[PDB]
Amino acid sequence: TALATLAGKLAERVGMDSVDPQELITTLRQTAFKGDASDAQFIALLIVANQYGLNPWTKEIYAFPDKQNGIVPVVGVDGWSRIINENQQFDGMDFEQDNESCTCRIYRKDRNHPICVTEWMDECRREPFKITGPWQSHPKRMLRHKAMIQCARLAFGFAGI
Amino acid sequence: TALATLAGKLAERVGMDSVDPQELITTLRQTAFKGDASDAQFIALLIVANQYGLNPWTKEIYAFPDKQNGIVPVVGVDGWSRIINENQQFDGMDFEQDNESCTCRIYRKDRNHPICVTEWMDECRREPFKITGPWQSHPKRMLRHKAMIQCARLAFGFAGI
Amino acid sequence: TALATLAGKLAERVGMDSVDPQELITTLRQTAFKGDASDAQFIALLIVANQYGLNPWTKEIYAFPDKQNGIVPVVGVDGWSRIINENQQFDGMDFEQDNESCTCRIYRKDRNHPICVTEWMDECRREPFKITGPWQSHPKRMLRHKAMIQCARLAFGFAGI
Amino acid sequence: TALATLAGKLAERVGMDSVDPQELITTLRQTAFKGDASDAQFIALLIVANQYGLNPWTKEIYAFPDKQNGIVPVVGVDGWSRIINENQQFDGMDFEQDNESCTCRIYRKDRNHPICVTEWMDECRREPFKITGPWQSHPKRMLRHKAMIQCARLAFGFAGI
Amino acid sequence: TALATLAGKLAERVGMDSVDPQELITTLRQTAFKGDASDAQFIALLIVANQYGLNPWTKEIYAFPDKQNGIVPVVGVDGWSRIINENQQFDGMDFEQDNESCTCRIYRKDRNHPICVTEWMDECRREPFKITGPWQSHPKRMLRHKAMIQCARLAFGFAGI
DNA sequence: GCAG
DNA sequence: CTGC
DNA sequence: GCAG
DNA sequence: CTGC
DNA sequence: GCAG
DNA sequence: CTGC
DNA sequence: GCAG
DNA sequence: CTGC
DNA sequence: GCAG
DNA sequence: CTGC
Repeated sequence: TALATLAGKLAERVGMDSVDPQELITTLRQTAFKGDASDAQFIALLIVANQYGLNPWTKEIYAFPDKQNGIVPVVGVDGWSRIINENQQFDGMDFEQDNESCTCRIYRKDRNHPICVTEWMDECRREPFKITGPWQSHPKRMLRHKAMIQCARLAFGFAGI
Repeated sequence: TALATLAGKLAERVGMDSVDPQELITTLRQTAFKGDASDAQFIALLIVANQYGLNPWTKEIYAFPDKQNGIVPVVGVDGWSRIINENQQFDGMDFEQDNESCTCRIYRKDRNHPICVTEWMDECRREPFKITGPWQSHPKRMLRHKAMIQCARLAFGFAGI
Repeated sequence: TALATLAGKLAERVGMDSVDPQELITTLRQTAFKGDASDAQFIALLIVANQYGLNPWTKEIYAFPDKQNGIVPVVGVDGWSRIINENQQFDGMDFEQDNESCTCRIYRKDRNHPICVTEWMDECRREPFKITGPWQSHPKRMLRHKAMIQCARLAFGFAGI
Repeated sequence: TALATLAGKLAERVGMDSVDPQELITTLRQTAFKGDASDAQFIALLIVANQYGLNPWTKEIYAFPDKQNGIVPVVGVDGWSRIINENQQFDGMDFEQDNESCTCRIYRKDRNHPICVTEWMDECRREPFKITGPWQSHPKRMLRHKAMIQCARLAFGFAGI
Repeated sequence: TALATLAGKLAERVGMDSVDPQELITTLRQTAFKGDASDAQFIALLIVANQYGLNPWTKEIYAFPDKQNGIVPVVGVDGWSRIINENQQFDGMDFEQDNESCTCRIYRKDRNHPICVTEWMDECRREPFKITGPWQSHPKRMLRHKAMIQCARLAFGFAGI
């Protein structure tokens, strides 16, 4: 039942009145939950994403199905990129990199002291699946994503969201 | 049903009253979704593009059909080019390039510290399909597109859109 | 009974009216309480998390089932990251690390004297379970989490929350 | 009788109306009083914790059952960490440590003279139970907890709480 | 009779309406008076603690049953720690220690001259009972408690309480 | 990763 | 012209 | 740990 | 393409 | 002690 | 993947 | 003396 | 995992 | 003299 | 665990 009013209201938002809900629900469920996902897991992702204050369609927040029908949420690089950019006290940021590490420093206008975090590649890197992943094809970008996330967890966090 | 009122209303916007909807729907579906695409995937692209705040006809945002009838969205260089240009706090940008890297730095009026990102060609470049692509015929432009996108993800993101 | 109104109200918050509560309750219970958990233990986690002033869905606070049907609460790195960031008197922080220790110093605007704490790896590190954990794959990050928590216990604590 | 209205009111505080009180009371009793505890000992912990001005669910204050059905209260490191942090005259603190001692000095804004206390490990350390405790696995942290408590007993105490 | 209204009112202070008073009275009597104590001795401790201006539940003041049914009051280290900390004229304190003595000096804002007292271990120390006491396991702390008490008797006393 |  |  |  |  |  |  |  |  |  |  409830997924048909969600699919309908979302369609009505783009002016697409009177869709067949079943093919649309299925399409949308496989968009946010890539892979198999009970409707109970799909509606759980919608309420959890609202608790974080983040948008699932935009891929600001992911989730994957747990063993025994729970879910596991995962805030992405775009979720943290929202959180630091819609706060008025942010004052810019800078980075440093080499063959093995990345450093990221965040400044804010009210706080006198910048906050700085350093990440390390050989603990962040992942082995090839099975086969080729982004940790094989793009390593120097993939580490800089991780160092920004870890700094924004401390400089801002979820406080005020 | 709903695609015929979409095709009709869009036509009525250019003063083309009383079109035959079936040939127009087909034409329009193959414009935004290049290649085969269920109507459920086509109406999903319309609602997702509205969630990002971007226009599909203008190619600010693409999508491709997933395996098992989902979709995958892709914000293009014109989507980020909109997002940084319709924000009042943007204060210009500069670039640096060589045989192997591109750097892009974005300034904003309220933030004291510029934000700067660097991209690398030999991880961004793609192998020839099958046959000749833009990563064969235009490499020095194709990298500069990637470095602008990656910087605009951090300097602005989706915050306030 | 009471879990069905909780699951319902939470769904109504995301606009998902008239869900089947049983599959949703089960999904949600296994999200916050990973593993087996009586409904009496699940409702105990909800009231305890409110007493700390922290959110369970966001993983700011965990709990695990005790022997003889109690529970054990555990404030996480995101719980302390909230608490120091939603307080107006925080004035930034800095860190120091090596092969064996981490130091963290917290400043505040009203207090003249910074507060500083040091942690040590060979007492904080954990042995492999059974098999590979984060204390095997990520040690230099895992220690820095512990040193921030221990400092924030003294510089702020639960005073005013 | 009275425990069912306590369990009920606490549940009503998290919006969980109409719980079965018996499983909840049992769960809660085993949370605050770990181990066996008469209801008369459980309600005694609630009134004593109010006299100190501290919260039992948060583990700011513990108690254990006496021989002949009394109780013994124990203010924890988080109880003293509350008491020094919710007082306006606190002005920061500093520490010193070595192989055998810890010193802690507390400053306050109105008092001209700081107050300083020193603790010693070989009198504070405890022998292994029966088997491995925190006085085996974490000694350098476990002593620093004791030195802060002992200083805060003199610099603030219970005056004004 | 009177103990049931005391136990009741105290419970009503923590919101525990309609307790069985007999098990609660017994629990509370054995908390403040550890060991056997007539109800006449228990109500005598309550009125005497009010005359000193100190709280019995908090262990600011102890008592023990006399031979021939009197009582003996004993102000503790927390009773003196209250008395010097809730007085506005206190101006901090300092200590000196060695193998055999402890010195404590108290300053106050209105009085020009600090007051200083010295204690000695071999007269303060106690022999083992029967078996191991705090005068065996913690001697350097146990003496510093005695030197603070003796100084606070002269620098403040009960004047104005 | 989708640009020409 | 491609998507784990 | 989820990015391309 | 993965989750203790 | 619970993070990835 | 763990809790005296 | 109760912390992890 | 402990309390004279 | 009663603290842990 | 103690009180002349």
